[PDB]
Amino acid sequence: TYQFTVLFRAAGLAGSDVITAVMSPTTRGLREAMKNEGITFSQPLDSISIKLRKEKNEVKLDHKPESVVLVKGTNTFTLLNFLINCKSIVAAAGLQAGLPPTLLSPVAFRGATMHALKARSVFSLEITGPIMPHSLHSLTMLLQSAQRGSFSAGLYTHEPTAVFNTPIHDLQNCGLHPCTVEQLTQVNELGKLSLRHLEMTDYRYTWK
Amino acid sequence: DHELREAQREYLDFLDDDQDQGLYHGKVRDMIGSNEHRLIVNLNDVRRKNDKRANLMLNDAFAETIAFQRALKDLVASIDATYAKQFEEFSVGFEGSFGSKHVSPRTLTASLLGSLVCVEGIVTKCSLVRPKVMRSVHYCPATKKTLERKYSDLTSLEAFPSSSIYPTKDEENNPLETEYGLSTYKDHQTLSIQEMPEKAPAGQLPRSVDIIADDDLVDKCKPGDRVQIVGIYRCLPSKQGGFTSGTFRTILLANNIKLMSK
Amino acid sequence: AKKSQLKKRFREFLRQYRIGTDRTGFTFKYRDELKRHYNLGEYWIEVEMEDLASFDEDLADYLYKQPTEHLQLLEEAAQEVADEVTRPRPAGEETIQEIQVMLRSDANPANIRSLKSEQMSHLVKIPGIIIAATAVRAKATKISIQCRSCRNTIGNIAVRPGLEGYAMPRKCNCPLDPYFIIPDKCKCVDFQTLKLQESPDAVPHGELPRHMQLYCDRYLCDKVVPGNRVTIMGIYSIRGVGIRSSYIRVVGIQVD
Amino acid sequence: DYQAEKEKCKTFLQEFYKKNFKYGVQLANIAHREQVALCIDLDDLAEEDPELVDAICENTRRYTNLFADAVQELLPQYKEREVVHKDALDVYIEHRLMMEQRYPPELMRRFELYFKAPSSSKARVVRDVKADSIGKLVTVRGIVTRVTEVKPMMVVATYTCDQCGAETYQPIQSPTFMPLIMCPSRECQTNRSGGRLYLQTRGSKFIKFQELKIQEHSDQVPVGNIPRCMSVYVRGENTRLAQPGDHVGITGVFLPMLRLLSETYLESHRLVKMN
Ligand SMILES: [Zn+2]
Ligand SMILES: [Zn+2]
Repeated sequence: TYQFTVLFRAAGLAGSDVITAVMSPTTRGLREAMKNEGITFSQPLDSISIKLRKEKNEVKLDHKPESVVLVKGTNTFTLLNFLINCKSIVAAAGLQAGLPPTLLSPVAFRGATMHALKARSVFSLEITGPIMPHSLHSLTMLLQSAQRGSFSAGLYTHEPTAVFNTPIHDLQNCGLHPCTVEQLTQVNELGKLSLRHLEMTDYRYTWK
Repeated sequence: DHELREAQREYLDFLDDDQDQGLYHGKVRDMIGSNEHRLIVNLNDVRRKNDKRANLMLNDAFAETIAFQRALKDLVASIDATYAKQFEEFSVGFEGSFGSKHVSPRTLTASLLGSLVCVEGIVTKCSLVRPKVMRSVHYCPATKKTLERKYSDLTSLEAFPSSSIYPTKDEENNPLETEYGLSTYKDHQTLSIQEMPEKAPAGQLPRSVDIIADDDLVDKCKPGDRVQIVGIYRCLPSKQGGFTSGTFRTILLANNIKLMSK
Repeated sequence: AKKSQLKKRFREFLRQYRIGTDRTGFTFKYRDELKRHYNLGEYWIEVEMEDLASFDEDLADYLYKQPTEHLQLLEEAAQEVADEVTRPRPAGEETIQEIQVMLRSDANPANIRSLKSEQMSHLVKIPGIIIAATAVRAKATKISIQCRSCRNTIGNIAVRPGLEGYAMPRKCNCPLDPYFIIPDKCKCVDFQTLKLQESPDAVPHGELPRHMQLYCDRYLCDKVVPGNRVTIMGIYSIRGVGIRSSYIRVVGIQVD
Repeated sequence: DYQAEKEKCKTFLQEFYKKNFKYGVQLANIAHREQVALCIDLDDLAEEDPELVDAICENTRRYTNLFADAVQELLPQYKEREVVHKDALDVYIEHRLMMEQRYPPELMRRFELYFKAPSSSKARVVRDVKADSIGKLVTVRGIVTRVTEVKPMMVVATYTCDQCGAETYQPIQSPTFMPLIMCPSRECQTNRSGGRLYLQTRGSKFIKFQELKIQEHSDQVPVGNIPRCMSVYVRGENTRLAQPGDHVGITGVFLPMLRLLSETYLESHRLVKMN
């Protein structure tokens, strides 16, 4: 969306056992709206004036990557319906006024449009566009054989999606390489941090 | 107007702070509960969420004020239709930090005309609170018809000199009777602010500025008070016979009166 | 018309005047000053009168005797030159501001008691001492009118400078005199009135000093406070049977 | 529908429980020229129908006339013992009728109708009478500081023209008026020359008038603020009922003065000398 980003994962990915969903920049009003709809989420990271003071501790990390919200189980279905019927997904004033949120996926779906990443070699090779983890893993797998296990990579990251690495704990037909499935079915080690430099020497990985 | 429509949309989006931290959604509910028709909008929030509107309001107060008032009316009608039906038009007052518009009666030049300013001074005189006419409802006994009419003057926004006040005859010269209980009236008061005596250059007389208060802004301060008025700065054209001297006087419409000493 | 020729001559004076000798170097004096003042935010210049005489004696002689129209043409020429010198202005400042021209000269000053009635509508230079001042009011320059009945609009009307008004039209082009001034569609400038008193030595024996009303506009406001000795350069003009009040439109002040 | 309102007022007037017909007896007295001031109390209306009470409280200008007309209609059916008076107006009317054989309701009217504030209504200070109570019914209290002498005020004018015999009428519903100059009678219009009619003071209608200023109690006034005043117009039997220096509580109508910004005055309806 133009304010927040969500990531739905299947059952088994990232060490989980049920379908999950992660919303990084959540606000107090949006969370309260979620509570009044049956969603059971869990953030892992004047008397009315006194109530505002209590909310001040709650409203400190809003609009910041520390307000990540994790939804699990069958609540993802109600989350989907709520997001479809929400009134703040589409901006009503500004440059992105009326534009619906963008959907990204590694496999085809109803209404999808096949796209391609731009590759250009200068030795160096440059690839631009929305890079998803399976694309990066496949690229590394190819370059390992092509470059005889010797290359270095510089990764530029989209900051508002770095908190998705927060730990949360039969995929043969998902349409992914078995090595990629094995890699993605691990436990998230990084926290609020993303890879910035990857180096491979003599078929050994030393990430920075 | 397309620009006015865009301003109205953006202001209505700003006011409906529901799925965000519920500040100005709670404020509107509080205003409705307390039976008021003026909302004090801090423009620090507007600048934080939409800087272009904040600057445009600081430099062109008239159209932006009209758009903001209409957006507030729409939001109130959304919250409660009957309350919106009670009041013809809602008012908006501003506060916060203005920047280079924080002036005094001495530094209030003629280049600030039409700009939302915030004047600091000490009151010197206040007039009496006399009523003013906005809408009059007439009735014709012969035809059993109820007539209505709207008035305006030059000392209000959307200024227009309106004549033929209190009509007495219909189209066919039928007698007309005015129903005073059905007409709408509002208060009116005139004040004067003076530059602080401690910050006035020696020898020269202190400067002054005349302000206009209306509705709930009347009887908010007395002579001898340190105040801080916020409102639009405008000229009053003067016409004598068929001639205009060209030396118009300046007035300061007010939308928020705040004391300092308290 | 001759007005266009006069304006072109004033523009040429502004663009081509130079000071210095070829032994050291030449520097354009008024174009550089115009650029510097416009960039600084001060929209005014101080044009001497001997320089204009040296460039074109006829042009100087038409300013000492018919100051109104020639000063207006000089101000328009200054605005055009200032617009062309800083042509690529930053975003938001495309519109060109109006320039005010102030005059100065080294002539011997006159006296208040020497102002005859022949020297009406002529540039004069009178010393004195300021004894009074008024609050800075507002004076309109551009006005727009609108009919009360048919709401026809006649905008961009110009009002002459000084204590002079504008007779409003009678026919609507809707009763007689249906036009009212739109409040927000008016451009105004600063406005002040002073009182100049004859110097303490020029006063004859056994007689009280005489006075004279002054008029100040735009950047000339709030420059002199009561009790200052000044030398005033201005236009003698008029504001019993046939008696008319006379004031002095000030176009230059030299505080002593 | 104002006709329905008038019928409801008549229905209330004829039948009043107490079933002592206070209104009926008083109207009979008025028809007998035994009473002039009739004070309708709003609590009885609240006993019957509070909607009419609210409606009359919102606009006490039309319903006063409605009550007056209802009383005027009910008057003829109570004149039992004819009349025992010697009114100059009645003598003038009688002689004019005798010449006629050979009329506005206000002209043929001598009863003044006033309302009483319901017990629910509460007294208000002078400062508390804002612009939102214009045309409503209010109850102010304060100290009278000045009273003027009673003077006659023209209500309806009665002109006569020499050319014709039809007397002209000119109601006066404004503080100022211009006297008629040319006679508009159809007899003069037929002559193509309007007669120079003159007003006959004998046949005109005059009412007692009094003006007084009411101030604010010093204790109620805030220490910093100065006391404020108010002008009250008193007409009819309510005249000569107050003197300067008396604490009073006045129930009346808040109205503007016309002659967009206007002054205000109070049309008194019931004056009580509280303490
Ligand atoms: Zn017209
Ligand atoms: Zn006649």
